[PDB]
Amino acid sequence: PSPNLPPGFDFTDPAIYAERLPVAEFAELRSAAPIWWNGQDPGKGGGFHDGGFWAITKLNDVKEISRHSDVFSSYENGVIPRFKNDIAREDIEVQRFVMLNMDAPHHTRLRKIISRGFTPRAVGRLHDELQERAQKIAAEAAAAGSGDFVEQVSCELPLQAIAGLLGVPQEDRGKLFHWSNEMTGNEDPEYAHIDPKASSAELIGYAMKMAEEKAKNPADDIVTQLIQADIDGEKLSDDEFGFFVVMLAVAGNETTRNSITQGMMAFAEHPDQWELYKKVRPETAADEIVRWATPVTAFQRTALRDYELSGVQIKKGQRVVMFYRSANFDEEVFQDPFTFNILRNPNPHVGFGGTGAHYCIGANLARMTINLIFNAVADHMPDLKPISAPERLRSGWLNGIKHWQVDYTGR
Ligand code: HEM
Ligand SMILES: COc1ccc(-c2ccncc2)cc1
Ligand SMILES: [Cl-]
Ligand SMILES: [Cl-]
Ligand SMILES: [Cl-]
Ligand SMILES: [Cl-]
Ligand SMILES: [Cl-]
Repeated sequence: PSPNLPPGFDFTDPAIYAERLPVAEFAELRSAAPIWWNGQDPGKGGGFHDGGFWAITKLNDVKEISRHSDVFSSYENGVIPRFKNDIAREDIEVQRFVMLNMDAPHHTRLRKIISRGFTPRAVGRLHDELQERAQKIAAEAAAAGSGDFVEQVSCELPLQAIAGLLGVPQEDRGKLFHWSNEMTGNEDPEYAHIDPKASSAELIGYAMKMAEEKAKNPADDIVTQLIQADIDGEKLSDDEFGFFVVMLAVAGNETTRNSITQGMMAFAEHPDQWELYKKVRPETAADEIVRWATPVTAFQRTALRDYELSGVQIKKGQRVVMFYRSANFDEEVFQDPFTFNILRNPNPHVGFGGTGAHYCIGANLARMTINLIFNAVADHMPDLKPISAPERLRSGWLNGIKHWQVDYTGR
């Protein structure tokens, strides 16, 4: 039988996510139609005009699609499954200039080069400065007494991690943070005036100036490694560095922010886990927070050929949308998925995507950011208590929290 969903329900409808996560609806698909055609009416496809997509709700199917990038393309339609309904096709395709929306072999070459920026050593070199910054963030928020946890706790450390990785001098971090904040959320009325196109252009201009400067004066950052030729002359051109910086400014910011906000929401809802976190400070917490938060609800692929997936014939040209928010609560993979368990180990969540060519290169930087900020929160505001309900972001594919009023002193 067909799944018990309202007629015309669209799992990428931003109007849903402005209010809630459609948890019951995803669970109904997993039970009754784990691969399900999500029809979309004319003009209501969020920028795609193909009649709908296949909703992918099971973790094993998300992994299969993610591993078979030879069939399931990121380039063909990009990986973001929802824009404003009137977005020009050319503005979707301009996103093919970042690694996330490339197929092999172009993706292979870029990822090999960019690897230089995300070596364990390079990320580990940011540990002590990010730890110092996390403690300062939490101390300053606790001193304010109460306020918006998103803005006073969750927001700054992911941005400082971007700045430290790129070696952005302190006097430039204000403008870098502004550009990065202008990239996300434009379907929400609170951000109706942001201009991601103009921000991206300014960022490219800034980043190409930086590439030209750092080739003269190599510095203790990843930039020197990215633009230095190897034995075979491989390196980012200045404009490719520009597109990488756009990608980093975009990717490195609000998904980690939202994991922090939603991790602390989870702790407010599960006091025994908060008590246990404060005592043991287990770094397994970061992965359970990312599973619980699933900051990217969904990314899509496009089939380059007919492909049979778990008994369903996907046709060439059709989109498949990987609902990480569903897969991360898959009863066949997780023991008690709706239990928040900061000791869950192993934790094979797909919050950073399915394993494969496009697996999040920032995963360990994200986990570090999360572990450092929650240690600082436990140190400086162990007794925080929510004051009022979170305000969610209107987005068809990002799970965002715009605002959350909290009493840091708990009294
Ligand atoms: C909790 C935070 C984060 C989440 C939930 C997350 C989520 C994801 C997901 C789901 C993908 C899969 C892309 C796909 O398969 O289509 C991805 C890829 C990517 N992430 Fe993240 N990410 C996070 C943090 C970061 C950070 C901090 C950075 C960099 C500073 C970053 C940079 C990237 C890049 C560049 C890719 C593309 C990799 C490629 O295409 O080869 N991400 N991320
Ligand atoms: C607003 O647009 C985007 C927002 C976030 C991402 C992202 C990709 C990979 N990892 C983390 C975040 C990409 C685009
Ligand atoms: Cl769509
Ligand atoms: Cl094309
Ligand atoms: Cl848009
Ligand atoms: Cl097949
Ligand atoms: Cl488990």
